[PDB]
Amino acid sequence: SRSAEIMKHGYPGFTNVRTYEDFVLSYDYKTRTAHWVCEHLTPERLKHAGVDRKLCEFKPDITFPKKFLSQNTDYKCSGFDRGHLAAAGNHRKSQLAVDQTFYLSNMSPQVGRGFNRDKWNDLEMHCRRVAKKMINSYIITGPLYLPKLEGDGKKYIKYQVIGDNNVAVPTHFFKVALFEVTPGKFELESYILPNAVIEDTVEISKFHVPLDAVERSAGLEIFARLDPKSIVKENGAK
Amino acid sequence: SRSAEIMKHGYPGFTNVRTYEDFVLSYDYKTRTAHWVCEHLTPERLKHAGVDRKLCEFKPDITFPKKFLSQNTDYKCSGFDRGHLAAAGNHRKSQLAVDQTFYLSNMSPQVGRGFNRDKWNDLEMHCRRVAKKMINSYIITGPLYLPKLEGDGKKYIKYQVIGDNNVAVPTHFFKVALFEVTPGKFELESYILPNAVIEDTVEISKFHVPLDAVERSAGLEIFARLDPKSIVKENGAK
Ligand SMILES: [Mg+2]
Ligand SMILES: [Mg+2]
Repeated sequence: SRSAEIMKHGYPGFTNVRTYEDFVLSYDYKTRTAHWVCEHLTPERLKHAGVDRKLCEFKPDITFPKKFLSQNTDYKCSGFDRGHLAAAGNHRKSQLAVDQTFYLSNMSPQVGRGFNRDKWNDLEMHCRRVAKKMINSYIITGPLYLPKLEGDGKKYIKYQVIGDNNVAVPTHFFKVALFEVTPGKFELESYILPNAVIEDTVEISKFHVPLDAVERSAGLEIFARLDPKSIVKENGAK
Repeated sequence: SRSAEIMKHGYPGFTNVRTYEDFVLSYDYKTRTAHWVCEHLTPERLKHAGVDRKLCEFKPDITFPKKFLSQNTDYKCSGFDRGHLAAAGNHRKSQLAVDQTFYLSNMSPQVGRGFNRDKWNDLEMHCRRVAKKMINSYIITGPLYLPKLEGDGKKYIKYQVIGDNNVAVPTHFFKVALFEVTPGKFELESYILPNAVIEDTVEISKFHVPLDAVERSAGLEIFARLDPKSIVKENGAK
């Protein structure tokens, strides 16, 4: 199966899991967005087939209960884009595959100018470009709701919710990418970027974090089924 | 089976489910506390055997990964009690049953004077008192993180996290209680109380909500597998 081929190195969690044609998603009934999504790219899979992104329509995934759905109206005039976790550009092999990347379960409220349309997209483009020199590539993407130290010396998680459905606006997003460079051996790259305007001059390497930090902040077990010795490079090191 | 006996009317969720001796719990790797607990009561099960709560100890359940565990040190000098979601006093039929209610998975950071020790406990006693005039009784309890409309006209969820493990301090707690009064006929009671000091003169009935508000706030499906026609009483009405 295509799902087992994607989820080969572990499910980060097993909450409300949905297997689409070309990616896997875990949906959070509370935040009205994803816990995480997982993708598998090969250089062959990054080659386009009469497939058209202009045909795609933002809509909910109605396999989830009605009361836990985000709707296009939650995102209208909110100040945020509907930002795709599993990117459209990664799924080019059928119309339905890419159509599904426009399901609102794969959307999180994202700052547009300076993030989604810019620095975040850069990180997506980086992964595809790197996926081209590798045998297999696996990417986990998802929202974070990170605590901050405030004035009174205590820590608070604060995040906006938008719309009547109260879809959560993540403070940050993570992205873990696992690239198979030679059979059995992998490069690992972990990122946490703020859901905020980032100046086009900042390089993505600056948002490098350990994989341990993503796991703790996200409440997720990432690439749990991969032997750590098979990793020959974490964030550009070793 | 006992878990099947407890979960007769439905799982609110399936996230990190741990079935203990006498209750069922869903743990949240992110908040370091529970999504929900489920309890079942009969008049028989509210009778004591030689079992003593003084024997119990606050510890984590190490069946959960270490990075997702809350520790006693997180609650120490935090301003909060270890508030049991599944109450010790609902579990009087064995020593192991009660011992388990002192797992940190069953604990949430709660205000002590005016809540845990005071208004929440009354609600706990209320459920027990009713459980005695009823054939069967089912209780779902869990924490909530509720958004607030602020001055800028935007909504935010904001909550404190305590300890080095960053355990969430919930904004509110819910409790839904399903009492079987005659065979296949039910009285439904739903509550939401704020994790705050509540004056002892407020009656618990003042915290009634529709079941829908609990489902929407918590992102859970409570008693979903129950015929609404089986319910003959909602929050004191009909
Ligand atoms: Mg995007
Ligand atoms: Mg208590």
